[PDB]
This record gives sequence, C-alpha cells and structure tokens, in this order.
Amino acid sequence: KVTLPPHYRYGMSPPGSVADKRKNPPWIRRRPVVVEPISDEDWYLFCGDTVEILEGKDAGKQGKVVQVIRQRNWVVVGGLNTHYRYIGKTMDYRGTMIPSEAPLLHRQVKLVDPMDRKPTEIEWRFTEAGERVRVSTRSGRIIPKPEFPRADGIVPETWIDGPKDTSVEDALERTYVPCLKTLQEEVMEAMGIKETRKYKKVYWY
Amino acid sequence: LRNRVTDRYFRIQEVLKHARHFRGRKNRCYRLAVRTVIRAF
Amino acid sequence: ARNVVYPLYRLGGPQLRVFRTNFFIQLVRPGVAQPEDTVQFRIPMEMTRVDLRNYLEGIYNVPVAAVRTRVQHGSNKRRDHRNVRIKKPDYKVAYVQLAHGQTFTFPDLFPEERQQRQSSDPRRGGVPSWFGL
Amino acid sequence: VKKGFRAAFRFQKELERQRLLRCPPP
Amino acid sequence: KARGNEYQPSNIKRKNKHGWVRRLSTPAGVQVILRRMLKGRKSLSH
Amino acid sequence: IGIRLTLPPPKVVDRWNEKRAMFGVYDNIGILGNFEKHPKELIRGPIWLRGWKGNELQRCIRKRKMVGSRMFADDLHNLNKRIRYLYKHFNRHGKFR
Amino acid sequence: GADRMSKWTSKRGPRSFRGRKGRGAKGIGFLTSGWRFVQIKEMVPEFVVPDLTGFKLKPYVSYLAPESEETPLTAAQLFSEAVAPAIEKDFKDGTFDPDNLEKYGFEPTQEGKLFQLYPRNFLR
Amino acid sequence: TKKRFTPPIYQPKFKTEKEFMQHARKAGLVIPPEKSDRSIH
Amino acid sequence: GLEEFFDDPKNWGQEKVKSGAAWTCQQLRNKSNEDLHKLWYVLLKERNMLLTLEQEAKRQRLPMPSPERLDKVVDSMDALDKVVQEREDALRLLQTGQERARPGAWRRDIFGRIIWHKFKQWVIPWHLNKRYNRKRFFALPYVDHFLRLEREKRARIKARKENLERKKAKILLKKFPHLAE
RNA sequence: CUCCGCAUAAGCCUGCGUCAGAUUAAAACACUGAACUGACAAUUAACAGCCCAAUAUCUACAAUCAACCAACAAGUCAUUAUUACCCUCACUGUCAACCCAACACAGGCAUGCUCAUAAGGAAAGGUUAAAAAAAGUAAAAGGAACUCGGCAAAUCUUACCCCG
RNA sequence: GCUACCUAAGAACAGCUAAAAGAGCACACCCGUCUAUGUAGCAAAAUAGUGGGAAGAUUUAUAGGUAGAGGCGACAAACCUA
RNA sequence: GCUAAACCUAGCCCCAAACCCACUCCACCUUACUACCAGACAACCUUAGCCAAACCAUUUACCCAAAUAAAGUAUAGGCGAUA
Ligand SMILES: [K+]
Ligand SMILES: [K+]
Ligand SMILES: [K+]
Ligand SMILES: [K+]
Ligand SMILES: [K+]
Ligand SMILES: [K+]
Ligand SMILES: [Mg+2]
Ligand SMILES: [Mg+2]
Ligand SMILES: [Mg+2]
Ligand SMILES: [Mg+2]
Ligand SMILES: [Mg+2]
Ligand SMILES: [Mg+2]
Ligand SMILES: [Mg+2]
Ligand SMILES: [Mg+2]
Ligand SMILES: [Mg+2]
Ligand SMILES: [Mg+2]
Ligand SMILES: [Mg+2]
Ligand SMILES: [Mg+2]
Ligand SMILES: [Mg+2]
Ligand SMILES: [Mg+2]
Ligand SMILES: [Mg+2]
Ligand SMILES: [Mg+2]
Ligand SMILES: [Mg+2]
Ligand SMILES: [Mg+2]
Ligand SMILES: [Mg+2]
Ligand SMILES: [Mg+2]
Ligand SMILES: [Mg+2]
Ligand SMILES: [Mg+2]
Ligand SMILES: [Mg+2]
Ligand SMILES: [Mg+2]
Repeated sequence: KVTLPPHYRYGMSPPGSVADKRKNPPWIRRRPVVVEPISDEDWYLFCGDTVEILEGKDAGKQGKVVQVIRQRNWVVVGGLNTHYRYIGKTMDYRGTMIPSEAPLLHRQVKLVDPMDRKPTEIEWRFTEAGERVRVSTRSGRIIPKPEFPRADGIVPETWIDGPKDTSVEDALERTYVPCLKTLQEEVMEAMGIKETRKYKKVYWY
Repeated sequence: LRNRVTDRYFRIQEVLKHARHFRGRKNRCYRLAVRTVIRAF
Repeated sequence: ARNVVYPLYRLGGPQLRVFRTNFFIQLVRPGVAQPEDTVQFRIPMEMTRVDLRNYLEGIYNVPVAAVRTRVQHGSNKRRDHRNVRIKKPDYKVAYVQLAHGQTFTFPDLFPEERQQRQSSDPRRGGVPSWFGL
Repeated sequence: VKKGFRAAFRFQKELERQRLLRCPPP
Repeated sequence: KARGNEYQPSNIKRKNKHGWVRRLSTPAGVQVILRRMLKGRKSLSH
Repeated sequence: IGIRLTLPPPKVVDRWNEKRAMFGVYDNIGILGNFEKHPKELIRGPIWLRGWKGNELQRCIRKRKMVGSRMFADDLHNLNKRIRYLYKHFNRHGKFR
Repeated sequence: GADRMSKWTSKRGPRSFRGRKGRGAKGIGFLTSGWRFVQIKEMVPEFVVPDLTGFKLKPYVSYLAPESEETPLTAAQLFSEAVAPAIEKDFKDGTFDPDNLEKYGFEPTQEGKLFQLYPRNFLR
Repeated sequence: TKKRFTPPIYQPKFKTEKEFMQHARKAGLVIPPEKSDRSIH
Repeated sequence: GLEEFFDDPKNWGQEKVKSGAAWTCQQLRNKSNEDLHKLWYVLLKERNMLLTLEQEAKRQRLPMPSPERLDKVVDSMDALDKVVQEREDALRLLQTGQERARPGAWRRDIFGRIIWHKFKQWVIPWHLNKRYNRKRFFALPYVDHFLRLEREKRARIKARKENLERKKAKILLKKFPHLAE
C-alpha cells in the first residue's frame, strides 16, 4: 500500500518510484516545505488547461498544463520554464540532451480567457442547471474543465470487450427481487439441498 | 531566557596570537598557551 | 473460511456448509524434484488438508489421492534502519498427488542504434571535431 | 545554532581579511 | 568456578515464573502489567 | 568551530503593530475611571499569580492550595517535593542566620 | 536470553508444548482412548459450489458503462420494496390484521430454523 | 551529530541497458514498468 | 482441472493483458443472491490464477504482466462481500432489530478499562464452566490510580497536538501574510 | 591428528542451500570462500506430541538371568460388576556449521550407540635460528651437599610421633 | 533456570580382586591436593601435569517448594543469578 | 590538502480554555493474543523511615475544598528544636 513518512517531501517523480526511493529513503528527515493551504473546492487549475506564466525565465508565454501536484501546489507546463539535462547517459557516451520542465507555483501562473488570450482571474459560480463552473472576473465567460486522458490510459470510445469482460447488457441487467431470505436459504432451494436435522441451541458468554 | 557565549572564538585568539611563535602544543592549544603567554608578559 | 466464527456442532445436528469461501490458494513450482503425479500448493494456515481436497474436487473438479501439509517458517532475521527485526510471513505448503494416474508438469509461463555512433579519432589528439576549419 | 548577530558579523569581517591576504587584489 | 552461565533456559520455567497467567494471579502482578502498560512496554510479560 | 559561517536572516520588527501601538493603554483605569477597576485586574495568566508576587517557595505554596486539587498526580508529587527541598534550603542552609 | 518480543508459536517449547499449540485451524473431531482421533463428517465445512455453465457474468466489466451512484441498502428500503406491496393490497381488500403478520413474511422468533439471524449459526 | 560515512566510487561496469536488465534478473532486482501520463517534450 | 490455475496459453509470454473494469458495489445490487453466489466463484478462480502468476514472476525474477488485474479482482471480491453483508444486516434489523450479528456486552477488565466482550459458543451454562469463571470482569480499588495516570497521559498528548497546530498556523502567516482574511 | 563422532532430549529460530554483490574474513594481491546484505527456495508421518463415559468395587507375597541362596534400607507396573457407546487417520514438531558464557571464547552441557572408528578434523602466513622466557629430551663423576621443606623431577620405599 | 536444603517420579556407575563391604586397585563420571603457566587471560577463577573419591551419606537430567525483620545451612557468619 | 566545520527545522516547555471517556472481521486470564464441557479462590486493616533537634529516646511543616486580612496572634511543645 502507501508508506509515506510524516514529513515526506513530494517531488516531480511519483511516490514509490525507484527515483523517489533513492531520493527519499525511509531514514532521511528534511525540513518540511511550507505550502499555502488551498481548499480542494477552491483549486482552479487542472491538467490540459492553458495558463500564462507571470514570473520566470520566459514570462508572458501560454502553455498547456501537463501535470499538477496538489501537495506542493505545483503546475507543470510543457515547453516553458525548462532547463536542459542529458538523458540516457552511459559511462562511454555523454548522452542525449533534452529540455526538462521545472514546476511552477499556482501564483506564478495565471489562467487565460478563451475569448481574449490574456491573463484573467476567475471566481467560481453556478449555471442554470446547477453545475458549478469557474467564471472570469473581467469579461465574465465560462471556462469549462479541459478534457484530459485518463491516468490508466483506457479510452472508452475505443474499448473492445475481451473474453473475460462482461458485456454492458449483462452487467446492467436487473435480476434481483427483494425478499426476506438470505443467500444461504435462497441458494439451498435452487441447488436442491435438503436438511431435515435441527440445530440444537447453545449458550453465548 | 537561555544565554550562551557567542564570541568565544575571539576571546581565545587575542591570547593565541601572542603564542604563534612558541614551540609545541602551547602555540595552538589555549589551555597550554595561556599559561605561557602570561609568563612571557 | 478464515477469520469467521464456526457454528458449534452437537450430536444429531445439521451438516456444516460454507457457500462462499475466502480461502485463496496459489499453485507454485517445486524447488526440488518431485514425482510427476505430485502437485505443490501454498495455502493459508487455517486451511486443512481435508479442506484442500474438497476445495479442489468441488471448485476445480480435480480428483486427489493424497494430501500432505507442512508449515514453513519465515525468517525474522532481517532488520530495518532502526535495527528492528522484519518478519517474513510464515506460510503453509501442501503437496497433492493426483488419483487416476494423471501427471502434472509446471508450465513455462514466461516463454521468449548502438552501432550508429561515431567515436573520437586518436590522430585528432582531442581537438574539437565540430569545427570544419 | 546559537542566537545572535554581532559575533557572526564580526566573524565575516575576519574571513574577508583572511581572503584578502590569501588573494591580495591588484 | 567460572561464573556467568546462571541462565539455563527452560520455556516451562519461564512461562510459569514470569508468565501472563502468573502475573494476573496476584494483585502485585497486575500492578506490574499496569506499570508496563503505562510506560508503553512493547512486551508486558513472557 | 562553534561559530556560524554565514549571517543569520535579518530580524525585522514592526514597531507599529497593534500590540506595540496600544501597549500601556488602560493602565490608569483606576485614577481616571473613578476607581471602578484596578490595574492588577488587567493582568492575565495563571490564576495563582494574578496581582501577586513572591519567591519560588511562596509561588509553589500558593499554587498548591489554589489549583492543587486540579493538578496531575505526577506534577503534584513533584510540587510537594519541590516545597520540601526549598523549605530545607531557605530555613537551614545559607551564609546568614 | 529469550526473545520475549517474538511471536509465540508451536515451533517453540518442548515436545508437549509444540503438540498442544496449533495454527488457527478449526477442529473436525475429538481424541478418544488410545490417542485415536475420530473425525466428524458434520464438522467438516462442506463447499456449496454451483454450476457455472452458461453464466453470463465474468470477472471484469467493460468500461462502456454508466457511472451510477451508490445507494447503500437500508432496512427501510427493503421493507417498502417487498413487504409494503403485499400489505397495501390486503389493506385495500379490507382483510388486514397483526395476527397474519407471519403470513406477510415476518418471523416472530428465530428458533426452529436452520439459518438463524441472531445469533447467526451459519458461515459466509 | 553531522556524521555521514560514504564508500568509494563503485563505477558500474555494464553500460548497456540490456546487460543491466540482464544482470538485474540474476540479482533478483525487479523493476516494474512506470506509469505516468506526462511524457518528455 | 488444473488448467484453470493458469492463463490462456496464448497469453503466456506477453507483457500486457487487456482487462476490463472492476465490478462496482452498485452494479451488484441488481443481481440476485443466486447470481452473486455464482459470480463469487468466477472471481475466486481468476484470483488464484493471478496469485499463481504473481508468485512465479518472483521465481523467474521478472515483473508481473498486469498487476492491476489482481487489484481489480480484489476490489470486486470485497465489493461483492459488502453487498451480501448489507442485505443480511438489513434483514436482521427487521426480524430481530439487532445491529450486531454476534452477541456481546460492555464490561470492565481486570485492568479497569472498558472493552467490548464478544461471546463464544458453549455447551454448558456459564456457572458450570471452570475456565470462564477464572476470568475476571471487575477491577479492584488498586486500579484507580493507574486509570488516572493513564488518563493524564492521554491529556498531555492531546495538549501537545493542539498547541502544535496553533503554532504552525501562527508560523504560516509570517510567510503568507495575505491569509489574515 | 583423531580432544572424537552419529543420533535423541533440551535450548536456539533460517544463522556456510541457489543466484547476485560496492559488503566481509589475513585473504579485491589475480581468483576462490562467506556465517554479512538482497532475492529465491526449503522440513511432507508411519517417529514424536496432542488422549480416555459414569458409579461402585478389586489390588498381603519386591527387584536382582529369579531358579538354589541370603538379606534389609522392605521396594516402579494387575481389576471386577452394571450402565452408556457403529463416523474413524485431523491438528502440531521435523532446516543449519545451532544452546549457556558480552565474541565464530582452550570454559560449561543430560541420554543412546560406536570404544577406535566406515565418522570427524589440521599443530607450521613466510624467513631467520640472538638474549631473556615457556614446554620437553639427554647428560661425565658425585647423589639432597639444594631448600623453610626432597618443592619439582626421577624412582617405586623403612619406620615412628602428634591430631582426628 | 546459579547456589543451599527438600518433594515427585527417572537415569548412570567398564574391568580386576574379594564376593560380606558408607571394602581395595582402576575407566567413564564427580571433586579440586601440589606445582608451573596465565594475571585487561582461552577464562570477571582457565590450561597442563600430578592428585582425592568412584555401589554410595554417590553423581546426575526434568518439574515443583521454602524470600530478605526472611529463607536454607553435616556453622565456613557458608549460600540465596559473577 | 585530508579529517572536519557550518545551518533550522522536527518537535518540546509553561499558561489559558475546555471535564474525560471505543469500534472491520478473527484471537487473547490455559503456557495471554489458544474455536467447543460439571463449576462455587475472591475486595477492604493507623505508612514507615531518612532528615531537624548540631547525639538521641517525646517531638520535627506535607493541598484537602475562597485570594486577602485577622496572624506567624491565641495556643501547642524534651515549653527545646520547631508546630
Ligand atoms: K537560610
Ligand atoms: K538458532
Ligand atoms: K574422514
Ligand atoms: K576458559
Ligand atoms: K523451584
Ligand atoms: K547522627
Ligand atoms: Mg507433519
Ligand atoms: Mg504414532
Ligand atoms: Mg535433523
Ligand atoms: Mg594452523
Ligand atoms: Mg597458531
Ligand atoms: Mg615455524
Ligand atoms: Mg610465524
Ligand atoms: Mg636461551
Ligand atoms: Mg648426571
Ligand atoms: Mg641440608
Ligand atoms: Mg636419603
Ligand atoms: Mg645450605
Ligand atoms: Mg613431589
Ligand atoms: Mg578425619
Ligand atoms: Mg541446572
Ligand atoms: Mg523422593
Ligand atoms: Mg564397578
Ligand atoms: Mg569404596
Ligand atoms: Mg578407592
Ligand atoms: Mg551440604
Ligand atoms: Mg566457627
Ligand atoms: Mg568467624
Ligand atoms: Mg539529629
Ligand atoms: Mg552517630
């Protein structure tokens, strides 16, 4: 299951990975990072959502949010605020250089209005149907939650039932008829088992 | 209030600077140099 | 079943039956040579050889001639960074022999760029090669 | 760690002097 | 002669002398378990 | 050794916050308030120390009779021992008689 | 020199100790004279395994399914579904009395039953 | 306090990825595949 | 036969095995008890094939193809056991009104702390049992002092925990002074 | 060389089996080894342990090759009647170079067999061959002259006193 | 769980002499007379040799009992976890 | 030049306030954490001494239900120490 020490420092690498284990062994104890408390309800940044960088090496650029870390209030954008690191290095070969992105705090980014490609501040609201949404403060317009592929990787629109995958018509069929009998009693009538012997009473203490 | 001596390094350097030209451990160890600096003066 | 209370029995009472069993057994490959008819299992401690027979015959329709069990100790020698001993869980092993001359052999569940790189030239003496001048 | 600022400031000044002696400027 | 080998292990003797059942047998032994429960002993008895 | 190599973070103090800007207010509540209130009643803290001053033996004796019936058993046992030690020191040990 | 922080097991102790301790397996009989063990067929759990032929359900379910919400079943939910319809019919018919509650499905007692509800005398 | 004991450089011998996974099997070091939506750019 | 402990021969050697979703507790509230008793054994046999594959992967020192398969089955087996127990619990409240299937009672142990005693099944009444009457469900007056010492211990712990939380919040404004609101 | 050895009991609890190793032994000095680390495996009951329906009732005559014989310290072995009682092979121990002595300690450790072994083991890291020191072998003539004392060693001896 | 004494039920004691033995020679076994070495050692009492006893008031395994204002003691003010 | 040196958090302390007080299943007073058999054992009882008195022998403060004051007063006490 999950084995996280009390003051585990979250990072770019996922917990339990080989890189995180070496980085965060069970024994180390480091100063806890201070994170501004943000209500799960208030959080307004999700993966697949365009954001503009206010402060950093490359400010004023808009990019998609590929990853978000709630524990540290980090937002990762592809291709922006990126340094360079050699990947696939070996003892003989230097390795291949690639740009690696650096995490950004939720205060160093700013959401963009779909109508006007400019940074804007949003406040949550409710539509007619009652579904909660985020609306820009200036020139209020709806900003839906960008669709993002599932973590597991399954694409419902491209699913092929296998030999051990129940069909939709068999997994939604209703066969239950509310009664006043237990699985044991109901099964003994169907299987055909008969037991005439009685159960003598015991004492409980 | 817990007070601790924060400048003990300078207190011993004003004694050891007069022991730099001595011989042996009484030129770097305060306990030994202090007794020989006082005899020099 | 495990982690459940068993209804007490008295002379002339009903037969004891379990409709849903939480015993989960795993077939394992023997470490040492065993006869062909023999099969090896790892079962929970609470399980008995009598249950393993009725469990196999009923659920998997396998006739078994003989069943033998042994309890295997798990080393509590390992220690953590706090010098506290770590216990490997003790487990039970079961040896089952098939009845009608059937033979079982463990199946094989796991059947089965670098030359495009250019190196430094000794004659160049370490001079950067990128420069065409 | 001991609390205070006077001794640390005074120790930084001696370090600079030591650095100048080891590496005197032109 | 040479000393130091006073402990000659015997599980029967160990469970009968300092065991859980003998602790609870007397009121002074129950106070032993309560003191070790108060201090937080991982082992209360043999 | 024994002395830090870097300078500590600056010690920034706000001399004009609420607690410093309104310190000392209502200290003459009696003189200017027709003596309805007394300044000692503005003191907050242990109920056995409000408007009262004494030495350790006097403080410990006062705490034991004022909140001693509410103290934890281990803390009360240490208090009584502290009073015993101080009784012997103050009444039997010292330079002057 | 004893390990008092190790799990006490049948593997520890002398011969009489190691034979009297078990591992949690339920008994299926008793010892008679001569150390002869007598097995009780009624004490051995009998596996009630059904016929799995022509069974539509499978270990997994396709992902192309709705995200129905969870509605934990309650006693009130079970009463209205099964017991109430029969009562309403008899109420309209004009023949309803407490004496016939057993006919509706109510159980006055648990005695004389193979599968009692409290204290239950059957396995999962 | 302030104590860390470090060993000398090991200098892994095999560079290729195959040999590492070929030698990780002989040593029992199982490395399950990764799981992440984020990929490099 | 013993061929149900392993996966389809063709799947041997593959690194991935596509699998569907896990049964949800709500999808099982529509099936009958007879259908759930049949499904339990379909999932049981799939669970043993996955436990057999998980152990042979360690034997051959290789990673398991799709470990999530076992997690899905374990979630389905627990969800199914939740539904059946839910129907039995509701049926027990109507016929009996009891919230617990196993009898018990609140009692004080020899140590003086409250504990819920779960009853056992016996053949003779409690006043005849030799071993049950040696057990004590009452604390003598030499326990009162330890009960207070143990109560004062929990209070100190609960006090440090509450004072710590206050400190973190007061230290959390120095760096984020815009949290005054 | 053989101080033993194999097994049982007791104790201990995976603690020289496989793979791997940056760890380790004087031994990364090439290459073995490993009791340390990580992963994997392992001891399968017939031996042993875990027993018994009630009530009343019975039980003078040792053992010792148990026969002569001779004893005192006077001894370890048994039932009947009546009633009740047709299902039967579960559960647990089973590994090792091992336990008590802070140690991979010249110590301590019960029984059976072997009584010199069919089992189990290695006193010398290499060299040189001073002193003093330790353990032994041999020694001219003399033979207690040594010493508090024939201590030690060698050898295989007389007589007497005190005390008990 | 060492040790002192006791309780329950067990075990061991070749060979030779005399055959009667709290008898003798003498293994195992128990004890520890004298010497040497060792003295932060192999060892918080050991090693080697030499010795006392070895069918008895013997030695010994197992479980149990006696607890400090006390116990136990063939009285050494012994022994009751170095 | 090695060995090292250096740090700021973990949390803790003292008050205030408020009385305090569990849970998945299974197991646990027998050799605790051990599914299942004839029992009747039951709890209460002045603390002492170190220390002070320059020994010691009567004696020698120990929250006991409101902070202050009355008051270290009345009073007790080898009429001493002290209370
Ligand atoms: K004084
Ligand atoms: K061991
Ligand atoms: K040999
Ligand atoms: K020794
Ligand atoms: K005893
Ligand atoms: K005195
Ligand atoms: Mg067995
Ligand atoms: Mg047998
Ligand atoms: Mg063996
Ligand atoms: Mg040698
Ligand atoms: Mg040698
Ligand atoms: Mg030599
Ligand atoms: Mg040499
Ligand atoms: Mg010489
Ligand atoms: Mg001569
Ligand atoms: Mg002479
Ligand atoms: Mg002569
Ligand atoms: Mg002379
Ligand atoms: Mg001599
Ligand atoms: Mg004599
Ligand atoms: Mg002994
Ligand atoms: Mg006797
Ligand atoms: Mg003889
Ligand atoms: Mg004799
Ligand atoms: Mg003799
Ligand atoms: Mg004696
Ligand atoms: Mg005498
Ligand atoms: Mg004397
Ligand atoms: Mg005095
Ligand atoms: Mg005196």
